[PDB]
Amino acid sequence: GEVTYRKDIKPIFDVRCAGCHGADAAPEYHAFKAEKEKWLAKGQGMRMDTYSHLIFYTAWPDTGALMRRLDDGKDAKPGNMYRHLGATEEERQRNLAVFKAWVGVWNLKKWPDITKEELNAITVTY
Ligand code: HEM
Ligand SMILES: C[As](C)(=O)[O-]
Ligand SMILES: [Zn+2]
Ligand SMILES: [Zn+2]
Ligand SMILES: [Zn+2]
Repeated sequence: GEVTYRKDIKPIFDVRCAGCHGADAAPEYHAFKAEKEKWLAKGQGMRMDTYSHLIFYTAWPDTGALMRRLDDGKDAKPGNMYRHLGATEEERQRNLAVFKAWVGVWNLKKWPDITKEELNAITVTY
């Protein structure tokens, strides 16, 4: 039943996200932030193509980022990565629904403003 990285997220990510967040992307977040021009010039972001690399953007250290960037916006600006979830709105919604199940709670808050109880709700099953 339960939605997991191996069964449900990685198949989507490998198609829709790894083009700019895999082998050609910055090896880590701060690697990107320190030399953005290098990566941006190739249309690349930072590595998210492994489970440990992706959960970085959920509870800690970059808490809420995956939730913020994939948000469909229901002030209604979607996050700037939502478009990558599919070629039609129906596809985007279906795939967004898989990420919300995986993450647990769709918490958009940033690290300094989040509570331990809220952190507990981020499950992110492998
Ligand atoms: C559904 C697939 C994708 C997911 C889940 C995803 C996720 C993310 C997240 C969470 C961030 C923000 C990292 C941070 O906190 O700073 C990000 C940034 C970025 N993404 Fe993606 N992304 C996806 C697809 C793509 C694609 C296909 C491209 C290129 C065509 C791309 C290019 C970038 C770039 C250049 C950044 C860094 C600049 C920025 O913050 O906008 N992403 N992505
Ligand atoms: C959130 As920090 C310590 O990388 O500025
Ligand atoms: Zn940092
Ligand atoms: Zn971030
Ligand atoms: Zn795309």
